[PDB]
Amino acid sequence: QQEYLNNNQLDCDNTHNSTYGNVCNSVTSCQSYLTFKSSSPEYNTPSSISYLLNSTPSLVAKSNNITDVTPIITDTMVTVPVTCSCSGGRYQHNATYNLKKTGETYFSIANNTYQSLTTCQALMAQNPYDAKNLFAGDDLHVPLRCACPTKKQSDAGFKYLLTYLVSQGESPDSIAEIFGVDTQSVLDANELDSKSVVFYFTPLLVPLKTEPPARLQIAASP
Ligand SMILES: CC(=O)N[C@@H]1[C@@H](O)[C@H](O[C@@H]2O[C@H](CO)[C@@H](O[C@@H]3O[C@H](CO)[C@@H](O[C@@H]4O[C@H](CO)[C@@H](O[C@@H]5O[C@H](CO)[C@@H](O[C@@H]6O[C@H](CO)[C@@H](O[C@@H]7O[C@H](CO)[C@@H](O[C@@H]8O[C@H](CO)[C@@H](O)[C@H](O)[C@H]8NC(C)=O)[C@H](O)[C@H]7NC(C)=O)[C@H](O)[C@H]6NC(C)=O)[C@H](O)[C@H]5NC(C)=O)[C@H](O)[C@H]4NC(C)=O)[C@H](O)[C@H]3NC(C)=O)[C@H](O)[C@H]2NC(C)=O)[C@@H](CO)O[C@H]1O
Ligand SMILES: *[C@@H]1O[C@H](CO[C@@H]2O[C@@H](C)[C@@H](O)[C@@H](O)[C@@H]2O)[C@@H](O[C@@H]2O[C@H](CO)[C@@H](O[C@@H]3O[C@H](CO[C@H]4O[C@H](CO)[C@@H](O)[C@H](O)[C@@H]4O)[C@@H](O)[C@H](O[C@H]4O[C@H](CO)[C@@H](O)[C@H](O)[C@@H]4O)[C@@H]3O)[C@H](O)[C@H]2NC(C)=O)[C@H](O)[C@H]1NC(C)=O
Ligand SMILES: *[C@@H]1O[C@H](CO)[C@@H](O[C@@H]2O[C@H](CO)[C@@H](O[C@@H]3O[C@H](CO)[C@@H](O)[C@H](O)[C@@H]3O)[C@H](O)[C@H]2NC(C)=O)[C@H](O)[C@H]1NC(C)=O
Ligand SMILES: *[C@@H]1O[C@H](CO)[C@@H](O[C@@H]2O[C@H](CO)[C@@H](O)[C@H](O)[C@H]2NC(C)=O)[C@H](O)[C@H]1NC(C)=O
Ligand SMILES: *[C@@H]1O[C@H](CO)[C@@H](O[C@@H]2O[C@H](CO)[C@@H](O)[C@H](O)[C@H]2NC(C)=O)[C@H](O)[C@H]1NC(C)=O
Repeated sequence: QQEYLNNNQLDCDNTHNSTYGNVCNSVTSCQSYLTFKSSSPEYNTPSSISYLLNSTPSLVAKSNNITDVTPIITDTMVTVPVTCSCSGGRYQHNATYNLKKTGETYFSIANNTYQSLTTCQALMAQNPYDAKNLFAGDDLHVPLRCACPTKKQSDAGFKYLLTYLVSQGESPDSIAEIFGVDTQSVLDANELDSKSVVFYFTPLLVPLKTEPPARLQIAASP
């Protein structure tokens, strides 16, 4: 289990513990998965998505049953295999981001560019620049959100945790159905209960018994 971000990432003066990253509470490194919605024209191939998220094109291709050069229609969700490791008491997967235009902010980078796979709080904690003093060309250390299964999760047969980007209209039930897991395990993974509200544009951990479905668009259809 990890705390649910609960929209605390949308206010960069908020200092809730969850915003600094999942907590290192199990094995210190593991295989994990992110998700990402194809964004045209900058982040819609295995090469560009892997560049942003520091995966590899072959890993993205294999995970989604495409080739390493197959373009991906805008707004399609793809799985992104990554290594998740402990650093400074947190689980994260490291990437690097060079700002493209002055006017980008820790918030726009975390929320828009990285689609809530990181938070402005973790970016600020792990980079030297003041929020009001960022410019094109600055290179940021990006701590992407991932975790490794706890002992309790592992004993239940969960081999991986996947960071899932929630879209408008989904629920813990509909997301669990995509992956063939029970809704209660999704709730447990995020320290939520059956009445908890889950927001769109906020990530949610999904425990997996096996590799995720290769094409999520069809898994997500009713
Ligand atoms: C039958 C049944 O039960 N069905 C169930 C379903 O109902 C259910 O589905 C769920 O249903 C829910 C209920 O409907 C629904 O909940 C709703 O969810 C909504 C979406 O989340 C939510 O809306 C949210 O609400 C939040 C909270 O209010 C809003 O958050 C605010 O957002 C603002 C942006 O829009 C934030 O602001 C920005 O803040 C940042 C700082 O953090 C700031 O950044 C700084 O900017 C300055 C410049 O301006 C920067 O400074 C500059 O820096 C540069 C670079 O250095 C310099 O060059 C420059 O000089 C310098 N300038 C200056 C002047 O200094 C600075 O650097 C930045 N700082 C940093 C660190 O980067 C920005 O400027 C701010 N922007 C603006 C525009 O002001 C604001 O902080 C934030 N507020 C808070 C408090 O966080 C969101 O906007 C809003 N989102 C939307 C889309 O509207 C609703 O409230 C929810 N409602 C309820 C009732 O809960 C669920 O989503 C829904 N789920 C799903 C999946 O559909 C399901 C599921 O449970 O179940 C069914 O069963
Ligand atoms: C941010 O969150 C961190 C994670 O918190 C937990 O995880 C999430 C998912 C939720 O479930 C949340 O409710 C959990 O708390 C949090 O770090 C945690 O902080 C607590 C503080 O209470 C630590 O508890 C202390 O643990 C020791 C034993 O260590 C245990 O944990 C470590 C973690 O790996 C394991 O390695 C060990 O094997 C143990 O399992 C206890 O000795 C101690 O109890 C008290 O004992 C003395 C004597 O009474 C008191 O004087 C002390 O004050 C102690 O309170 C603590 O309870 C917990 O270990 C730690 N976990 C991890 C993984 O780091 C962190 O504090 C949060 N930060 C902020 C700023 O909120
Ligand atoms: C990964 O993607 C490829 C390409 O999209 C999928 O290959 C397609 O799947 C079917 C099932 O194996 C192939 O076999 C044949 O399909 C036809 C469908 O009419 C059927 O007549 C045959 O009996 C046979 O099942 C199909 O040719 C193939 N299409 C292409 C263009 O290669 C593949 O299934 C995907 N794999 C996974 C694990 O998702
Ligand atoms: C990811 O980046 C972090 C820094 O954000 C690196 O953290 C180091 O982790 C090792 C091993 O846990 C420690 O010895 C260092 O002291 C840590 N540094 C900090 C600043 O916390 C981490 O090495 C990076 N991981 C990978 C795999 O590249
Ligand atoms: C956080 O990022 C999301 C995208 O990841 C933003 O959603 C976009 O909002 C703009 C409005 O400026 C729309 O044109 C886009 O269509 C939206 N994208 C999607 C995928 O729906 C969102 O505005 C950002 N900010 C907040 C506070 O959520």
